[PDB]
Amino acid sequence: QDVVNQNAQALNTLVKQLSSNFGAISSVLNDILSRLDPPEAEVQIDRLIT
Amino acid sequence: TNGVGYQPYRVVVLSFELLHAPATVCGPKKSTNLVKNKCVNFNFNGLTGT
Repeated sequence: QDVVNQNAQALNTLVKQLSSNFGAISSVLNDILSRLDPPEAEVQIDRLIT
Repeated sequence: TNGVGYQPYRVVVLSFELLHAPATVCGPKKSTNLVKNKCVNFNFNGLTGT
């Protein structure tokens, strides 16, 4: 059971790591892609990607 | 007769709030009908996604 929950915690944290902005102005990719022009959106996209 | 630096500029600040709440002001889309049980790519009130 301990290894099962430890793996599950790893996976759950991996999923939950999406919500973080990492300094960007949003978290869901379609919205940052849906309210910014390419030359300005690319830097935010790059921060979130890294 | 005043110089450019002292002429009156009329200024308007359009402070939106882009947020969760039910949107009341936005653009003139056609707003077509939905399709259901077959996966589409929607611009479902600005929450664009598939």
